[PDB]
Parts: sequence; structure tokens; C-alpha cells
Amino acid sequence: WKLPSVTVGNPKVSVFGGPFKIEEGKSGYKDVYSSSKGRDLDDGIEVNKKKEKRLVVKDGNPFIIRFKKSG
Amino acid sequence: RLVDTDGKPIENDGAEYYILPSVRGKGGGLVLAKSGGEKCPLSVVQSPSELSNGLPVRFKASPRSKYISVGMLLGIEVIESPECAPKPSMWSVKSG
Repeated sequence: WKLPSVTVGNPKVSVFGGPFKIEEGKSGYKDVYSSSKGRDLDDGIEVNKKKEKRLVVKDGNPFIIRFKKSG
Repeated sequence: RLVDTDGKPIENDGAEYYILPSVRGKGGGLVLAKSGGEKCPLSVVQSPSELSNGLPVRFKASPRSKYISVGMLLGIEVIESPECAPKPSMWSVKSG
């Protein structure tokens, strides 16, 4: 087992709307996941076995981000 | 309030955005990679290079608002993604 992770591999999900939200968080924003049990869970980073910084559900340990407009 | 790096509201289903770390020295913007046994790059990761903005995304929120806000449920579409990925390539959560 390992922490649930963010993927694009599920062809069965909505192409408009979704279970994510953006919230304010210490000097930037965080991404959160509205879990099926009704608690929003922070997305954070976990370094995996091939040294990838994976975006995972990491309750209470958010990845703090900013959003740069393309162009 | 939710704004982009130039202080403008973020567009709903419009402009593309890069999702970038605030802290330096710890990886670049979010992209896709093969993880473990994957033979198609399906896993959201930050780019190994701090210089990289990663891949562009489009936000998709169901309300008809021109701009997204904090606390609003939305989907995240990765606008440039591997030919092997399902299209449109939408973030979701998976076990493992």
C-alpha cells in the first residue's frame, strides 16, 4: 500500500466539474480533494521509489502553490 | 482571494495555467510521469527540474462563472498530455 495519488489514468471521470478545490494556505494556495466521505483532504508531495515528487493525498501536509497564466 | 501570479482572477474553462511551487530548491511545476509499473505517463508529479513550469492545465468548474474562486469544486484538465493518456486528461485520485 501507498498514499492515494493524483492520476490522469481514469477514463471514467467527469470532464467538467471535479472533486478538487483550491484554498488559501500559508503564503500561497493549496489543492484539496473532496473525499467520498465528506472531508476535504490536502494534496501534498511524497517522494517515491524512483525519486519522483508525487502529488498525493497527504492529510494536513499541503503542497503550497501559485498559478502562472500560460503566456 | 484566488489570483494568478500577476494578480488576475483565474479563468473557468479558459486560459491555461501552470501550477508552481511557492518554495524554491524543491522541484518544478506539476507534470506527468510513469510511476512504478506504468508504461504511460499517468501520474501527477512535480517536474524534477526547478526551472520547469511543468504542463498547462485548464480549470473546469460546473457553475457558469467566468472565473473560479477558492472553495469551489472543479476538475483539472491537463491540456498537453501523452498520446497514451485518456483524453481529455482529467485529474482524479487512485489507490497506490
